[PDB]
Amino acid sequence: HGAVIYATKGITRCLLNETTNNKNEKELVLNTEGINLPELFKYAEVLDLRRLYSNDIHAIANTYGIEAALRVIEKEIKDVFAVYGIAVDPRHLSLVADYMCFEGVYKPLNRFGI
Amino acid sequence: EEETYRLWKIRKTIMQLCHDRGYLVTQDELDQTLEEFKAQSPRRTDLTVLVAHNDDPTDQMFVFFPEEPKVGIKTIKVYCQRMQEENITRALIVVQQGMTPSAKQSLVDMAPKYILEQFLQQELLINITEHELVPEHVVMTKEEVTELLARYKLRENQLPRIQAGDPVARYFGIKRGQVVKIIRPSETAGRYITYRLVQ
Amino acid sequence: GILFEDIFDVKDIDPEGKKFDRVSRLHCESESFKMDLILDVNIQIYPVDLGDKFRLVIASTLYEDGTLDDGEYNPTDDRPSRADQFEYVMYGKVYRIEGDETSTEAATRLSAYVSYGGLLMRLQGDANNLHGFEVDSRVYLLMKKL
Amino acid sequence: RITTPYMTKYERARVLGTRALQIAMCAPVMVELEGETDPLLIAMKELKARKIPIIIRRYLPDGSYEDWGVDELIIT
Amino acid sequence: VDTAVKTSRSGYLQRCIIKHLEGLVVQYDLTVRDSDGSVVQFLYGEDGLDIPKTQFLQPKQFPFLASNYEVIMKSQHLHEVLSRADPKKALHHFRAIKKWQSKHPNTLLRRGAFLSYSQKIQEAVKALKLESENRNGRSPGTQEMLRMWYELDEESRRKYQKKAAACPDPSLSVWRPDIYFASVSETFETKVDDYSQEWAAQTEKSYEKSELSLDRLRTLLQLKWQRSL
RNA sequence: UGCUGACU
DNA sequence: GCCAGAGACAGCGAGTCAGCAA
DNA sequence: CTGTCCTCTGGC
Ligand SMILES: Nc1ccn([C@@H]2O[C@H](COP(=O)(O)CP(=O)(O)OP(=O)(O)O)[C@@H](O)[C@H]2O)c(=O)n1
Repeated sequence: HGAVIYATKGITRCLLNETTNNKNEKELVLNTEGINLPELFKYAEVLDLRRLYSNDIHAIANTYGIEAALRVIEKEIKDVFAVYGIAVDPRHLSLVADYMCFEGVYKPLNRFGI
Repeated sequence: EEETYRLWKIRKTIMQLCHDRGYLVTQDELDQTLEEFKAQSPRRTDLTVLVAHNDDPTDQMFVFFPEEPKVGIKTIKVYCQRMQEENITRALIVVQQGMTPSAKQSLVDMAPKYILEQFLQQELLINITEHELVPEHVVMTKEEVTELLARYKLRENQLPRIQAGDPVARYFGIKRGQVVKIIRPSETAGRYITYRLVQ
Repeated sequence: GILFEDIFDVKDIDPEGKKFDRVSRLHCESESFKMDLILDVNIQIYPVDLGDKFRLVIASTLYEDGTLDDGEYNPTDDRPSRADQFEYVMYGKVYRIEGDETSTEAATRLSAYVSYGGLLMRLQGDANNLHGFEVDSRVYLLMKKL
Repeated sequence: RITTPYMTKYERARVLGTRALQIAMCAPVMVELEGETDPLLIAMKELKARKIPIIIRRYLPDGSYEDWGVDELIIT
Repeated sequence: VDTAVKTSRSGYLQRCIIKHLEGLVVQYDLTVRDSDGSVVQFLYGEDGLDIPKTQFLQPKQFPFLASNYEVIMKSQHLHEVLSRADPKKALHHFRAIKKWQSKHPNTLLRRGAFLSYSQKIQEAVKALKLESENRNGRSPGTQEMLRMWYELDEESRRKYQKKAAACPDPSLSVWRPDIYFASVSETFETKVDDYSQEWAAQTEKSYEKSELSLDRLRTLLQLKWQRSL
């Protein structure tokens, strides 16, 4: 059962959600349920590697840097609040993300962060 | 003939990396397509580039593409000799599987005499600097950091930190103690400017 | 002090379908001018029906002798020659004048929107005879069936 | 010399509070009060007339300070 | 049941958050610093502008500020502040930014002095570099460009530099949004330009008299920004 | 302090 | 020396009113 | 009832 023929490390399944836009409906997205950023760099001609997004924030912070993880943090908080119609002002998430990523790493806001 | 596609992508990415550091690179190298790359150049010793710096014409950089999928101390010495004899100071070693772990502290051991640096081959298949979320980084000069600290009445500690192994500090080749300006494209204010001390 | 006078005839009693309680929106159409009038009228006080004519006047003063109006309401006024040849008098203000849409065409027609507290009217037609109007201007809408 | 010329709301609050605590401790009122028993109303009357001899000492995050006059400060 | 459990978890989350971000206050130099002086942000919202005051600075709320202009100037800013404002330092900066962005429509095109001295590309590829190999890995034709540029160009008048220089840095960065009039965010001035262009083309066909001019509305919006800070 | 009820 | 085995270990919303027993 | 520590333990 735990014997797998072959798999990309970290990716469990892909899927092409055909439409994601009405303005420029022509968009196609290759969503995944695992996370391996470098194992997609080989398809820079099949897929758009700018516009690549992941909810991990530690993997983004390791392939693109910390100033790129700030915006993933902010967008994650915003999309978490959006499912309920709530809308916190961006000026608050900006400060939270700037404090969390202050000293170069994605640091938790908890007992070990103090 | 996928090895050639990989070689071409890596060479284009390294040309962009060398231009972003401020080295004399022509438009054709930055706009070189595959059909003409393969037309010019097959090997992994004639992909080695030597680039000059805008100022300090003596200050040039040398990019290596070792053959060994796992570079070792001896491989490092073999072309540290090349650098020492050709009279260059900087290098850039693109490795295909990694460096054996002793090598990483050897590259570090070579004092400012011959400062080297490694890049994996899978790290150069795309220019991270061209991602939507990655802002523009600009290494500040020694006279702009002083004016910054004077305007904000700061100390160099007490500033946000950027790791010395950051994927965008390794790309722009920023040593420790340097401040980098960062232009975030903000949906709120347009072009917010931040500063980070490299450490 | 008249800004407009004409003889209309009711064509539609309430086409949009929005139906209020004591108010009815008449869609009339002038005669000999082919001007258009949308008029909210209180029908509990002044019943109006289809195929009904009425002389309609818009004024800026009720005295018809030049003297301006003071903006104060006295039911005790001793000048009683104010227009009373009219059965239904209103009093509102113009809140929107908008030249018609047609470009590349003469299209020098204007639509004047007047509010009478909450009862709106729209006079649409040749601009030549809707010049007396201007936004924020107080006007009386006198009416008298025929 | 480089901070904002206006008087922040926190500064207005603290200046009114201090002037009121002074008036209440029998300090001379330079505003010609007109029958009001509240020291805070008197302090507002004084702030509106630009008669408050207090020096707001704005502290910068490194210890450096700037001394502004309550008269030379644009009260909104 | 879910209500009870949810509140039990939310209380702890909020306590942790509040216990870490509590010492961050805006300083007299508009920078958001912690208790020990560590700069978290160099401008609060990335532009300043606390939230409650930025509600009417959105577009689509200008036709309201324009309609109620006389009340807004008398009630708040007044003629006093409008004429005690001097906008030259910030206005010149935005003119420079606009000129730059006019000369560079695509702002991701790898500007450079030497890169700008690749327009002779045809001059070199025609006949000059037709005879060589990759001497040191660069090219046969790249070496001709390197030679022509390097020292065969003017000493101090080889100014391909100015055609390839950085965009002026944003105004809030250099010109202290609080004490500097007309120093606003790069996204607000775009909105103000768009609205001024769509408002000077409404007054023309308005059948009402407007006693406001595009350049008094601009000062109104700039003051209302500078005060929401 | 404890424990058993209860309120928003 | 490389990284699983764990096995401790610490955290778990705010306020309020009673009675009863020890 | 969960997630990091985090201090062994243990095997290699
Ligand atoms: N354990 C608790 C129970 C309540 N509360 C507080 O009391 C409010 C009203 O409770 P509630 O139960 O009446 C909810 P409400 O929306 O007012 O009810 P409705 O649908 O019948 O109108 C909650 O929203 C909390 O602020 C608390 O802090 N801890």
